[PDB]
Amino acid sequence: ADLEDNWETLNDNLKVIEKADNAAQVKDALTKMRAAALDAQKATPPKLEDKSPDSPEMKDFRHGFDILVGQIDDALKLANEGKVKEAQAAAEQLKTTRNAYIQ
Amino acid sequence: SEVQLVESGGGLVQPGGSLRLSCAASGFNVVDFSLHWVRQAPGKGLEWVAYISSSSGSTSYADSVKGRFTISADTSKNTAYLQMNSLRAEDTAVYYCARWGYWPGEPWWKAFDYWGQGTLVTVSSASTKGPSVFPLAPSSKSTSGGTAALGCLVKDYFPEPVTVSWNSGALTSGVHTFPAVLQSSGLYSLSSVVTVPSSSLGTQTYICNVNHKPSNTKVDKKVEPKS
Amino acid sequence: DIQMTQSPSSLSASVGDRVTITCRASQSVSSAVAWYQQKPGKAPKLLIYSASSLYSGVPSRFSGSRSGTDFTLTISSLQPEDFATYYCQQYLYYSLVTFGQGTKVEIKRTVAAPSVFIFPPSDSQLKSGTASVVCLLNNFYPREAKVQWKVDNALQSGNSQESVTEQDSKDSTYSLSSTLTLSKADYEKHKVYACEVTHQGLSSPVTKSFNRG
Ligand code: NA
Repeated sequence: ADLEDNWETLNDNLKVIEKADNAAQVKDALTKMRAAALDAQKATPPKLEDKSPDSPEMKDFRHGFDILVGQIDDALKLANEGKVKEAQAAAEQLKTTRNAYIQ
Repeated sequence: SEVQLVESGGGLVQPGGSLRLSCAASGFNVVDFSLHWVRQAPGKGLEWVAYISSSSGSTSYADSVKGRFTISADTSKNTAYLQMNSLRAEDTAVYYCARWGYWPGEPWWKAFDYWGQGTLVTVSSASTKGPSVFPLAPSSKSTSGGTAALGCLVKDYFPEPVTVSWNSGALTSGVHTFPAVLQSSGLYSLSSVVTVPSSSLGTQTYICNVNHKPSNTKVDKKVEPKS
Repeated sequence: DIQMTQSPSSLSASVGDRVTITCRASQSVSSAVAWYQQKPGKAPKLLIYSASSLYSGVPSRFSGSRSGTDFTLTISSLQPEDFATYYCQQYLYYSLVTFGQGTKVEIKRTVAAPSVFIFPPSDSQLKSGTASVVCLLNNFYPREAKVQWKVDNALQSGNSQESVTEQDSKDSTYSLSSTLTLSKADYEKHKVYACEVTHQGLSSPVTKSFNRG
């Protein structure tokens, strides 16, 4: 797999959400984000390749996408209600979660 | 020690009418799982209908039912409900309820691991009618110690379904209960048959048990050879 | 609206054959794809989740795989109890669920002739003004058969209907009923009621008949 391409999808679609006009554009971007996040959780960062999948480091790496996907879901609930501004403000959580996980 | 879901409330509803389905959980708490409705029109595929999170209150619906269906849950009785309004002929389907665990964790990944048995909703202008049950009686020319066929003909009922057992469920081997056929009158009929040793026709009875819940009809019919 | 394109819509295979069912997602759904087996009249049963995880209790002859957006269900050694309609499903999010169109799997086997039985109408039905005459074809293969009603040797047309059981989960045979419906008045107009059965396993057509009264 390739964890870097999944972050491309995540970052690119987060910018689509910020500059979106309607709830459909937001829902479509979040949908692509959720798939990318699920695949990203499977891979291993190039800094933890000599550790174990059961080690605390990999457990914490996967934990970050548990949180990230929960926040995608937070925004999807709102987009599904047609609440554009609310869904955009909920996706701002993803900025923080992204910023906190660049290890 | 087993998870199960039981749908109920299905039956006949006039076009434009309303009907409420229930999905009763046992073995698990509806607060711990999301609950979904999936329907299957006769001969067609599976169509996702709606879901509810009992814990949060969040819902969603298929575009095909949005604005007509409302899903809800009562946590105290561990049951979800599908309130269906403005019903139309194309809503006729078996409605299944199924659980799906919450994110994060393995439970989310297991998707619809448990489904109910499904309940049939029939949208039609017709009325409920219970069946008439007639014997299919084995020929007197049955071989001397061979195999005899006998059965019951279940005629002129609506809506589907009827269930048929034999000897209160003690006889299951060699039973064939056929799919119902729609008559030109708009009523259904089906046959249920069984093959048995001819040497048992005179030492043992054969009774079909016919149940048509939409009319509260239960009929036991003894089937004995001709004379 | 994420689409799952399932192929083929139906297939027939012998016991022991390897069967491959494919499902194409229109965009990425990660590995959030499940496969279900549905017996006629029953709820779907989960076979595979997360594209390739065998669900607990499912025989290991079922397996699944992911390649990008291409998903494949394989039955490595087809068994007679595997007749069903199989569905793929993507479950990327609660509100986004879609299913494939389904794949009906039939079992191929050797020819088996039906055992034929005819049933006259009952006196209780006749009192109501209807005469149902039933012809039964029991435990045969393949499904294709010709069932013709003769009333005093006059070939009947338009007044009979057929129903067929699903393949037996052990011997893969079918059973069939043909029901001739007449009014009581028409039934009393004639004497000999016969059903003639033509099938690949019968060396010559089998007739079963009775005389009214
Ligand atoms: Na007639």
